[PDB]
Amino acid sequence: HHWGYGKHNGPEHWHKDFPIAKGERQSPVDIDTHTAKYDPSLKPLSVSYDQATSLRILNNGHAFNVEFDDSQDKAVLKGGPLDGTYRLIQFHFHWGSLDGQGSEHTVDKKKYAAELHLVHWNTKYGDFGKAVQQPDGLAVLGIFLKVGSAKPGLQKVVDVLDSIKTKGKSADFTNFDPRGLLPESLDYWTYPGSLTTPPLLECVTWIVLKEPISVSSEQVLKFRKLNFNGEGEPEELMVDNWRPAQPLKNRQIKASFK
Ligand SMILES: C[C@H](CCC(=O)O)[C@H]1CC[C@H]2[C@@H]3[C@H](O)C[C@@H]4C[C@H](O)CC[C@]4(C)[C@H]3C[C@H](O)[C@]12C
Ligand SMILES: [Zn+2]
Repeated sequence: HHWGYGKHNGPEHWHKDFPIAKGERQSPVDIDTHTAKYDPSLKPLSVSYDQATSLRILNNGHAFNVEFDDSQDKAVLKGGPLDGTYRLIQFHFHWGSLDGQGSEHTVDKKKYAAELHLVHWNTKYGDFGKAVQQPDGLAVLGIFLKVGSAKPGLQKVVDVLDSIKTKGKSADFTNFDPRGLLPESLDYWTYPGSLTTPPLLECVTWIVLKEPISVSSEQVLKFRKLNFNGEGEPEELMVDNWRPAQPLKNRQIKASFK
């Protein structure tokens, strides 16, 4: 509960408060592209974000979260491996102190500079709190970031970060369109897993896009100016807020594409 990403409270320590950390379907994992099985029965993903209603952006001490109004079916994910309708509740990123690390999932052991998680919950469970207690409660759409050209749809996020530098700060963040964070292709890998921070609950259908988005060095540098700490405290830069790959155990990663 004082968990974090430091030497003394980072991922190797989490199991002491959250024993599920050593569970059978933990995330992230390495995606071995040459052992993932193409599944021609997997449907295309349906990302319906046209009516998304963003509300606020919050530094929670672990990442920054863009929150959405999820009291109606406004922005939803369907199709792919999913049965039913999953409502977008928030997105956040994980990133590194250096461009060669920061992603949680890896691809043939390659780490990307960051990873975007769009978090959705299965509406058949009524609310998010109930959903997280179900093995099929959440669908997280994971998108890799590499450093290159700027991502124009990211800039509105980058520019508000100065206003939420420290833990517990929030800012109004309305009318943000998450479609601007998607790559061209929706080809994906999918497997059953978990939340990647405590409480580490095993309630996630992971959908990880094959195609990374590119962001500029200036954009990711701005992520790295955030703070894990609260206002006025000694500065601890919010960097390397990622959990490393966990054992795949008895799971197969499926690919939507050959
Ligand atoms: C811990 C997990 C993020 C794991 C990850 O880094 O991918 C996140 C994703 C969605 C989060 C939840 C949702 O955003 C809704 C709630 C937001 C509140 O600010 C905290 C509780 C709240 C219930 C969150 C708890 C926790 O931070 C959740 C469950
Ligand atoms: Zn995450």
